[PDB]
Amino acid sequence: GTKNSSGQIVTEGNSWSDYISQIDSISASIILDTENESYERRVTAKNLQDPEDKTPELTIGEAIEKAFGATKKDGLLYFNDIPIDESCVELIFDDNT
Amino acid sequence: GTKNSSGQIVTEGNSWSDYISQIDSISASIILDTENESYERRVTAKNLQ
Amino acid sequence: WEDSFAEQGYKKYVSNYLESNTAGDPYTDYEKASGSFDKAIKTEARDP
Amino acid sequence: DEDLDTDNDNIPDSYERNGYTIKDLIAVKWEDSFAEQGYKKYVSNYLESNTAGDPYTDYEKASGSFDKAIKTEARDP
Repeated sequence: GTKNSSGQIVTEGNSWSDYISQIDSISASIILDTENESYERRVTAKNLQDPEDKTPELTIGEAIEKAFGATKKDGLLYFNDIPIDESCVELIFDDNT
Repeated sequence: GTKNSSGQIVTEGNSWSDYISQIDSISASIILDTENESYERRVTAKNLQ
Repeated sequence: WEDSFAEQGYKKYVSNYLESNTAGDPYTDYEKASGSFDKAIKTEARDP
Repeated sequence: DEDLDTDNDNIPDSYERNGYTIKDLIAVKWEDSFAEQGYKKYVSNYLESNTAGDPYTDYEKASGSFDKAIKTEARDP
């Protein structure tokens, strides 16, 4: 849904399909899995090959702090008073990554 | 998909069929085949006539 | 961005000038930062 | 030096002559100190807009703000 100048919003022809793959070509897919829930986020990246683009890039710890709303507590990262450190969780990568 | 002045893009009536043959009349078809993948590209040419 | 805004509760957003939709979303940067675009969006999806 | 008959938003001399580079969303003349800068050179046509028959025109295709699912080697026109 998107609001026009009339103040209310409309849902007609505004498909989600034609913003799937575009996002899936600019982003990294980061997924969190806790004991009851799971969360899938897409975080934007910066292509280092062609330099005409100016995308503000970051690191993976900052990417986790920016994707979820993560509170920097004393150097550690905390999500709903759950510690997420480089040593306090379990990370999984596929072979290309 | 193509973006309008509103900033987002739309996919309605923008068929790919009516840009098939036009491209196939200006281009050379170059295909690469490696050991696992294959790639088909169309590269534009210049009519000398 | 002042450095006296985190204790004010505000945050800092960094986006792109060379393009409008810096995340590929159907909502643009001024639509996405100023939270007046869709209220069912979770608040951590406000930064662009 | 802007006698582009087709209104394809670019220097017609940069179309016909050596080339150019889209940079900072503007068409700058191609320097020979841009390959080590990572930029490339694109050569296109002034006498027509869509110089490859695509539904994306030259200023749309060179400046990568048209569709992000396009692979990066399909950026030159």
